Amino acid sequence: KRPTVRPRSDVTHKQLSAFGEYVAEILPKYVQQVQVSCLDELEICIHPDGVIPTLTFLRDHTNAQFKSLADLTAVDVPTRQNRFEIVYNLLSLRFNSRIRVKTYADELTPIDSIVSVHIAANWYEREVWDMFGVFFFNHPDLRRILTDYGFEGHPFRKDFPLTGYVELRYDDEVKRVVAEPVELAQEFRKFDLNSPWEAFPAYRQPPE
Amino acid sequence: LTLDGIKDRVLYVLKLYDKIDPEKLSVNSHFMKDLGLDSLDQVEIIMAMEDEFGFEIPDIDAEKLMCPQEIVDYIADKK
Amino acid sequence: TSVKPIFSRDLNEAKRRVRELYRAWYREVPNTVHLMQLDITVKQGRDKVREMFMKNAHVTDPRVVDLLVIKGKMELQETIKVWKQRTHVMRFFHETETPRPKDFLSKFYMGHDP
Amino acid sequence: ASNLIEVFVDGQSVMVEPGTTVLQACEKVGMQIPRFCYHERLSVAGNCRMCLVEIEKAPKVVAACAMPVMKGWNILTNSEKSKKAREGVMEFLLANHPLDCPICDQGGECDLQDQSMMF
Amino acid sequence: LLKKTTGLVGLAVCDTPHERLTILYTKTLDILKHFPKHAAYRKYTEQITNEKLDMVKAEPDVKKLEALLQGGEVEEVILQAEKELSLARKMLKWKPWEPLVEEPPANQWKWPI
Amino acid sequence: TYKYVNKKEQESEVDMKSATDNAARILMWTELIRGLGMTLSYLFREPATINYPFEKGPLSPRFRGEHALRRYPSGEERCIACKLCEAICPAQAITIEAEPRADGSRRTTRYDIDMTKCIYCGFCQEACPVDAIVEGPNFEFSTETHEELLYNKEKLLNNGDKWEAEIAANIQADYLYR
Amino acid sequence: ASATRVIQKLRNWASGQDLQAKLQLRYQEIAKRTQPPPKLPVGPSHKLSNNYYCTRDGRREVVPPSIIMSSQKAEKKAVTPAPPMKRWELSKDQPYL
Ligand code: SF4
Ligand code: SF4
Ligand code: FES
Repeated sequence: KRPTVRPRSDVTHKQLSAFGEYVAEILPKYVQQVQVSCLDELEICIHPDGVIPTLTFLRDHTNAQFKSLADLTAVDVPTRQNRFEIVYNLLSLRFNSRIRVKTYADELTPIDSIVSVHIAANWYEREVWDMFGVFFFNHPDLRRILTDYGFEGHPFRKDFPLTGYVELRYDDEVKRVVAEPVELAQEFRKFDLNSPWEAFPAYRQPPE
Repeated sequence: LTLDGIKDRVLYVLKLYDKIDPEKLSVNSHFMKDLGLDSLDQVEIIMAMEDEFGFEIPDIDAEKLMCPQEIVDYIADKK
Repeated sequence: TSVKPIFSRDLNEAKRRVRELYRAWYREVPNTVHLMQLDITVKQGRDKVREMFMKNAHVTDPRVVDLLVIKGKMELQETIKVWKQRTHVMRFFHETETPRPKDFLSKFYMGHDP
Repeated sequence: ASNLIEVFVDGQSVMVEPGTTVLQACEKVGMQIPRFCYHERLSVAGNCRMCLVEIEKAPKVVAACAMPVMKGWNILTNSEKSKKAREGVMEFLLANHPLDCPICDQGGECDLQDQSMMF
Repeated sequence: LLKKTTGLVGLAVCDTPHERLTILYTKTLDILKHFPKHAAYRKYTEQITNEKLDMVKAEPDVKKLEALLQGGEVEEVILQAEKELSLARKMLKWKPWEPLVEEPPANQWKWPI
Repeated sequence: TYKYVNKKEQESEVDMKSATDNAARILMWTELIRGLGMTLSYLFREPATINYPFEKGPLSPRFRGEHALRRYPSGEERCIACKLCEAICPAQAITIEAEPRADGSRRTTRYDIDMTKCIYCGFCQEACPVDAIVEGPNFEFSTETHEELLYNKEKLLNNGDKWEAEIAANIQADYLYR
Repeated sequence: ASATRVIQKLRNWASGQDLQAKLQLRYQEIAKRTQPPPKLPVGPSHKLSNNYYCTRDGRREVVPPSIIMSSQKAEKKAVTPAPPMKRWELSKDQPYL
């Protein structure tokens, strides 16, 4: 009715809630949380030990048939103990649906790679390792894919600086392309673009 | 097994190793207790044994090869 | 204070993996210097490898040692099949950078950096 | 609960001292009521009428910066009446407020601009 | 008649779709009988396997069977039955009906921080 | 719905005339001859080449070219040092320093825009509340040094004074859309 | 468009298509570079009454996601995430090339 508000269909929410209950009761050993967002997207948060069984079940089940992996990514939230949140978005062409599977890791506990389940996970887990430093067990070839050759540090982490630590320039004395500690002619001006007034009362956290 | 040949060939390798001086080195002298080396120095000595002998020695035997005496009788009962 | 191991149960086979990686790096240094036409000699390349290992040598956590071994294997393999070039190898030596002496008088004469 | 009274902010119970205002109870719960004339170190004025909130089963909205909570009040801070009151008060302020924002020193530090965008 | 092509590259045409589906569903039920009785995966997969086996036995026509099963073509249904059998074996090995292995930290899934 | 790009209906059999047609096609190069013919047709059309620099490619008044600082018809600078252009500048290519002028007006003391950092997106000219900064239609300002693309307030004001006869006309032509 | 009839016939025969009907060079049929000034319409919120922002605040209707089951907080027929996708109908316009 309202031309400025996105229309909402509740049948997708009901279907995804039913499928979330379905997956949660099928796999109680690994599934830690099931939620359906206001956007009608199903998220299932699992233990890191159950990444292989969860992905295999979602790919090979008759009711799931999530044979297409949309993407594989990581989110760095460095306030929790397992700071890397690994997110698997999957697409079911048989049922025209999309699902999200979440798990956690830190800098020193690797999680199982799903190259045996989906083949795009090869390059996607290479990207995740190169950007965040999350190791993957039983990978065919885990190495850097996006950074420079011999790049030291994982740049998509929150504590990594935006400009980095080294910069490249041509030195004529050695006739090479050499790396220097980074110096900027103009420093990146950080902007404090946060209003001191609360925007969304629905997400008001309780006081500590 | 040419015991004297393998013995003085091992001693020649130890003489050729540049980090340690020839004067205090002996057959029964120990790498860290006597010679003041490191485990990395010990595995460099083992790799000198590798490329001067022509046969592989695994990483497991390296922690037992700790004086020239273990080196010479190890090649004695390995060859 | 109990965690899941990566590859090594304790420090012993972690040090074994360290020794194997150092062995293979020591093997590859002359081939690297010969193939990528480095101005350096074989001796100081091996010294560079050794003091990189001694720079990392202070850690005794088996998981951190396993991850350092893994990263060293990636660097070594990247040197085996030549994708890391002469510039990337020569980045280890910092021969184009004037070093900062660590004495208080020199750090006082340069600037405000501690 | 000696010398303490139970009040409710959006249904959530909280102990408050007698004489505690509605705004003080709301910030004890954790919500900052909009304000223009109230300053916690100044005397209570109650003129900007921006802290108007709806009490449950009460037909008239009350000024949270001046009205003390009585007993068992359910303060509906995010109710339709409160939102309409905030919208009307900001409309009345910005009716005669001048279009001086680019030439203003209070560029991003403007409570009026921020509360306009938020309420 | 017989289907000339399946419309998908690398998928062969099965000239005996009813027998293949019957033996695949029977093998799936037989391997599901080794599961524990309280296994929700066993109960659900037995439900779909029994329903699809009943529909296969009911419909002898290939096109009407595909329209009934609504899982693409009958070759795709055969492939899905094969994958369900392999998944049943993997579930039997992994045993996911057990309780939760290890509770997550308190703020592991709290967003925003 | 969907359609097939390579699938063909049923079979066209194997007839002697069809076999002879295929044999003639792959023995006398019929498709090659027809491709040659229509390439000859393009040889006989008219080229689509304009005569640069004597002819210029057509553009629109919306075109985002070289940056410029405009003025009021009185001659006062339109800029009021409000820094929204550098606040919205996605490449952080605008640097502004300001102080009150001798008559107390709110004006800039420094307005630098880096052409080598600018992405020519028009966010400054659409966030400017007084139409001071504009992306005028100049694009033929390639320089031989990197420094000459590091514009300052004097260069931007010179560009605004140079291109005012065209920038104002473009803004007159297009301002009802924005 | 300035081509002679002989060259036009040669081009048409050599390409197999009527080329003068669809010329890729624009000559006069394009719009004028100078246009009359427009008057863009206003949206649905451009009204002086019954237009309170709380009645059309779609940004504030976003809620945190509903927890179906949680490990700390929390005979039926099996379900699917959605009903199975209907088979695509063949094109009635041009099914094959
Ligand atoms: S057009 Fe250039 S100067 Fe203007 S906002 Fe965009 S990037 Fe910045
Ligand atoms: S947005 Fe316009 S008036 Fe404001 S500082 Fe930038 S150029 Fe000046
Ligand atoms: S804050 Fe001004 S009326 Fe209460």
